[PDB]
Amino acid sequence: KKRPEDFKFGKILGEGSFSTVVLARELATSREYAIKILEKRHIIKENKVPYVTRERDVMSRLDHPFFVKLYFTFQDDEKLYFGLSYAKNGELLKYIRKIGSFDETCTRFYTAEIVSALEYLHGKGIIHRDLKPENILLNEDMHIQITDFGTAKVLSANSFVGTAQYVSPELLTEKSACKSSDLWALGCIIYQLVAGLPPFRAGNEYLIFQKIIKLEYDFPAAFFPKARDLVEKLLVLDATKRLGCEEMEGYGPLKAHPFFESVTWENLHQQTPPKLT
Ligand SMILES: O=C(N[C@@H](COc1ccc2[nH]c(=O)[nH]c2c1)c1ccccc1)c1cccn(Cc2ccc(F)c(F)c2)c1=O
Repeated sequence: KKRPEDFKFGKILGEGSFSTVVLARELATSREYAIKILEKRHIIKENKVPYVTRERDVMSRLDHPFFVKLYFTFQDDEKLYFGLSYAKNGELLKYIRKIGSFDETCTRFYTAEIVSALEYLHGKGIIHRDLKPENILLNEDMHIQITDFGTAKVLSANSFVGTAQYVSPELLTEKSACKSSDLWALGCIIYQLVAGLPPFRAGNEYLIFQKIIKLEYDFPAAFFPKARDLVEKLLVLDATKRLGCEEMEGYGPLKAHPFFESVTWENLHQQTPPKLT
């Protein structure tokens, strides 16, 4: 049974959807956690506060090596506290910024872990809706840990959530999001690992939505050819035609794409990740 003073609170790690996430070390153990802090004053009708407003949440307990996990809960007079996994190596976006772009072996390995993670998440009937490199964290061992910041939803129009660069055309034009929306976001992320920047770029968010809906993007000359082929099979306007979706026979043909030829799917979490250089 813990409380605020078993901990030293340190740097802010993230924010959003009514809460702050703070690095904290447990004094007895020296162990480090990311503590989501939520002010009780925020818990009202006009607000959708994540994880608290939900009758049923099966996300709270999500427990898989490629996702952030919940370790403990406690409260004080004004706030609630949720002890989450701390991903010591920060955001994948930070490595894309540091090294400019990833080589093919690193793109293949990290893309396969995101695919693996998605397969699991979608098999649990959950969709993320805001998948992007800022939400793909790296633990101390350099494996991914995906985080939700309030957009993930159990499948039982849809809320206008997400980040403009990664949002699907079906969310924009049909108000709908499905498993296949996170597969569109996976195509933007693969592009961004290879090219160094995401594929839909424009002067403002409205202009970026216009490029998404028209499929206006291009590949640099050096983009790895099998990766270009995979991205072309994910960035398809018709959501029922993306590789990986149920109507395309599911995750088997996505994992069987030539870009993943030397991948061993079964044990990615037990493989030593390639050095990022
Ligand atoms: O509470 C969970 N996530 C937090 C964010 O947690 C963070 C944020 C940054 C950090 N940096 C770091 O090192 N550790 C950090 C932890 C949240 C905040 C605000 C609203 C909603 C959620 C949270 C609680 C339980 C499980 N998961 C993982 C998850 C659930 C559903 C999904 F679809 C999914 F893809 C993943 C959480 O993200």
